[PDB]
This record gives sequence, C-alpha cells and structure tokens, in this order.
Amino acid sequence: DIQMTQSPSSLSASVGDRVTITCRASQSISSYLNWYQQKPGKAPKLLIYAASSLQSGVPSRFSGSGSGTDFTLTISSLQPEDFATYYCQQSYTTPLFTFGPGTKVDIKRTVAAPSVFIFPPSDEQLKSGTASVVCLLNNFYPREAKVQWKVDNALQSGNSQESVTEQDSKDSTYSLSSTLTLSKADYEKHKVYACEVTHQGLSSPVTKSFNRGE
Amino acid sequence: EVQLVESGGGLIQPGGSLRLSCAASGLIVSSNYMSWVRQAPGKGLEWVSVLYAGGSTDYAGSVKGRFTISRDNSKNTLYLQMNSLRAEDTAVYYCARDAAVYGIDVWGQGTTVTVSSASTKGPSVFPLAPSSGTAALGCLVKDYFPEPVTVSWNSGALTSGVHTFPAVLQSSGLYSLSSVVTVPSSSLGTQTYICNVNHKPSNTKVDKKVEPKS
Amino acid sequence: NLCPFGEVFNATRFASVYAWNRKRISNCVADYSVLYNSASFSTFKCYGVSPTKLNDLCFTNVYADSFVIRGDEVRQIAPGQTGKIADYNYKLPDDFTGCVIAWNSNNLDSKVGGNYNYLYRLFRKSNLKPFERDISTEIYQAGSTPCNGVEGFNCYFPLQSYGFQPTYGVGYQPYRVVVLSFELLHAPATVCG
Repeated sequence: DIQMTQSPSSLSASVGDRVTITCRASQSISSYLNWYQQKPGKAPKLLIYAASSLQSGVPSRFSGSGSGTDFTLTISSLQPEDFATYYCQQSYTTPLFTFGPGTKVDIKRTVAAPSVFIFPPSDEQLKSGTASVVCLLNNFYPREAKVQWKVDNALQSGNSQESVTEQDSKDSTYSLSSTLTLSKADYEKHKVYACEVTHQGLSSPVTKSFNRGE
Repeated sequence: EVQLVESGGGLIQPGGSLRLSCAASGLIVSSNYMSWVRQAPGKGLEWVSVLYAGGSTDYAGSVKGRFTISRDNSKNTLYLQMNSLRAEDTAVYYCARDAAVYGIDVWGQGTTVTVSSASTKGPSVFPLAPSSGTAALGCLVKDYFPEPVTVSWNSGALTSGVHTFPAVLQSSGLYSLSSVVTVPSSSLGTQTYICNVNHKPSNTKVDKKVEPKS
Repeated sequence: NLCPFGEVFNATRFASVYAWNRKRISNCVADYSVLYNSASFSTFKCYGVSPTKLNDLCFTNVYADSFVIRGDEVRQIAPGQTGKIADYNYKLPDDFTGCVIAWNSNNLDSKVGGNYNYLYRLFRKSNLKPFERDISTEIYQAGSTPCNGVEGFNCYFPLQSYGFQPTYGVGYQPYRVVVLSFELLHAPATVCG
C-alpha cells in the first residue's frame, strides 16, 4: 500500500508570492499524481492531473512537476482566492486512491502574541453539578499555540477540549478557546486553576490563573 | 453543465440505515469508475466504495459488509446503501467520477451524515464573566444537540471583537461552544452585554446577561 | 518432438496484458514436472487438475497464454476475480481447468527511465468474457457525446502504461504470467505425457 505525505502541514504566504507545496509517495508511482484545492465547506477541485497537466479552467499560475517519489505544486503569483488547503492524490492503484494529509496556506502577517484570559465556572453551572473552566487566546498569529492546564500545579491531560477560529477576515489572526471540564466534587477539592500558554510571539510562557472562591 | 447532485443525508441512530443518491448530468455513470468518498469533521478525504463501469465493486475495509454501492442506468443515478451505521460513519459524503490518470475531475456537492444516539436538546447558557485597557467576556453554550446554534450580542448591535468558536463534540455526544467578545474595561459598569443564543432544532432561544461577579 | 514450452516461458519479449499472446500446443509430448521441478516460479496454481497427475493425462489441445502484469495483480488471474486486469484485460472462466504460472520479471522487463512498452486497458464499458481479447485503441467515450478520435473531457485514451524500473516496492514490480489451459474434445487427443 502507498502512503502519501505533504511537505509543510501549513505555510504562510502574501498575495503575489510564489508558493511551493511538496508531496511524497511512499513508493515510486511514476507520474500518476493529482493535486486538489479545498476551501472550507465545499468539495475538492482538481488542479493538476498526471503530475504536470493543467486541468481545464484552472489558472495558469498553477503548475505541477515530479515523477517517482517526489512532486511539487507551484503557484507563481498567489491570488487572494488561493488561500485554501491543498491535497495530493495518487492514481497508480486506481480506483483505490489514497489522499495526502493536506497543506493549508493561510495569510502571512506580522507575529502577534495572544491575549490570555481565564474564566472560572459560573455558579449557575456549579448547581447542575459540572464545572467548566475556559481559557481564551485572543487575536494571535501564527496559528501554532500550546495551552496547558494546571490544577494546584498538577498538569492536566485527558479533560480538555480546544477550538480555534478561522483566520480573521480583517485581523488575519486566530483566536482559540480551551475548556477544562471537571466534576463539581472534583472542582471543589482544589484551589489554584491555571492556564499556561506558549506562543512564538511571547518571550516566555504566560500564565493566567485564579483561586477558587476569591 | 456536468454536475453530480447528491441527496439523502441526515441524522440517524446507530444501527440505522441511510440511502445516499447521486444524480449525474453530463457523464454516464454506466461508463465510469464511480466512487464514494467521505470526509469526517476536521479530517481529510477518505475513499469508501467504487463502482467499476463493468459492474465490479470494491469497498473500504472499514465499511466492507455494511455498505453496498449500486446504480440505476435509467435514472443515471449512483446509490450507496448504508446499513449498520456507527458514530464514525459521521462525515460529509461526496460522490465523484474517478478518471484515473486524468484525475477525480467531477465532484458532488456533499451530503452530511450524522450518526448519533443523542437526544436533541437545547443548550445551557452560562456567563463567562469579565474580571478585574481591555476586558474579555462571553457565553458558554453547553450541552446542545444536534447542530447548529447561532450566537449574537445585544441583538446585533455588538459585532466588533466578537469570536464565536466552532462547536466541539463532548464524550457525552452533546456539542458545546463558547462565544467571547473584547470590550473596554471602562464600559463594564455602564454598558449592558447580553448574548442571544438560538438553537432551531429544539426551538430554544436564550438571552443571557453577562455581568461582573460580586 | 516434444512441446515447445521453452519458446513460451523463456521467450525474449512478452506481450502486454491487453494484447495477450496465445500459443496452440499440438501433436507433441509434454513433461510438466520439469516445470514444477524448476523451483523458479513465484506462483503455480493448477485448477481442475493436479500438477503431478498432469504428465499421466492426455488432452486434445493445450493453450499457452502469456503476458506481463504487476505484482499485486496476479491475484486477478484466477477464476472468479474482479479488478481492472480480470475485468478489462484477461478473464478466466469460473470453471477453468489448467495452471496459472507466474514469476518475477523485474530483472528483464523494468529498465531505468521507464519501460513504457507494457500496457493495460484502463477504461472499458463492460466486463470481458472469458478468453476475450480486446485490442481496440478507440478513444473511450465516458460521456454521451462521441469523441471523434480526440482526447479530452469524457474522452480518454483506453490503454495506459506500467512504467517499470528495476527499483521498486514488491507488488508494483513486473511479473511474467503464463496461463496453461487444458481442453479435451471429442477429437483425437494430441498432447500426452
């Protein structure tokens, strides 16, 4: 079986840039390799077939190249409509095709550190028996950020979920929230709830926190 | 034009059945490799089953035995019978024409299949209270099913700095999102902030006032 | 005289699967254990017969088909198989009687740069019948508007190349296949042991 891989998982570019996505097949597939574009909420769009042929109706700033294990997709001058996610697909073993994992191209922007806020659980929610603690990371770039819950300094593992916005229409930044979900019984046997965030735009990690009941 | 029109998705309980339909216009199903491909939330493209022009079938290992692809040449329509559905069959389902070395050039529009044992349920709306330049506040919209829920702030008079996050699916099978906004600290005493939640599947409408805590 | 199995198994060229070669064996004697006591074949399945008993039997005619396919694809040279080779290039009947002999030909049929001599039909409107041989090279009409010998949308060239180097995976390398068919008719049997 042939496994496909994609160079950088995500890359940033400005309009008018020259962008290069790579793709690698886990075994030589000659030139049976196609490239696809996908924007959120819509179906994929064929860009390149047979490694380097341009699909009908696709702008000529798109082009492919490669044979064997390694392939490249180039966009000569990135247009604003090209910010999207790009997948490769091999057709050596047609019709049992495997897809690459994707490359997201977002909008480059200067680096911006997140504003971090920690939100205790409301006392409404504490009646129902659950406690939700929320960590907000607001208006940061680039998308790579890591959140770490500590409870009374013990790092938490399997009890948090995260969500991130699309890149802002006018900031070009991201915002992220992380939610720690505890039982009320468990919530109340501990004192210090803390949010440790690390991001490229911060000197050293930032920590917001609160003491339960203060 | 050439178009693959899909239909038949929806909610279904685990163990249920569902029949997807793909009506072709501009190509002959009987003459093509017709594939079903699905894409789970936040994942990539996965091949499901295929219908050779000659009549052979093949299926993904994970659906082998529960799904059966077929067609009706009179109606020029591709089908997929989905029996014994599990939670992980939840994905957007695409029909597509596989032209092999020439690429998967014709894609359907998507039809969404949610397999769940959750009861439909209106959300709880808890306040993410501001604490002690700029303050952040918000609403936790917890435990609603199915999707989706819409949020706004002071009935649409408040749109600057608003972030409504994508919903997450909790281990309980209910969804949950938060919506935050950044406003000037100085307005906390004076300005009223109310979030307006709407969940049409359960005919639930909530407004919740977010104050500083005492 | 005995049977020219050496001029089919050891022949310099082999055919593409879509245009598979066939040889009609007649009025000779054939030692088959010399084939199964060669130890040089990766595949040697016999159907409706046992290879050892084979030198004891007589047939009116024996047919040797031969062609190249890919490794994962020898699975399809069996009764009751589906896939682009067995559907669209070479089909065995459900009641086949004979032997499917395959071996690794990566040493001879896969050169650097590409061995684009070996082809296979990739597009066909319907499944082959057993022992059918499709050689047409028409443009394939995937739509309702005819192609008129021009490649383009809905208009595909039906054969595609393998591209075999001597540097590959496992079942993506070239295999030479020989299918022996045993026919017994109400006619003087001419191939014996």
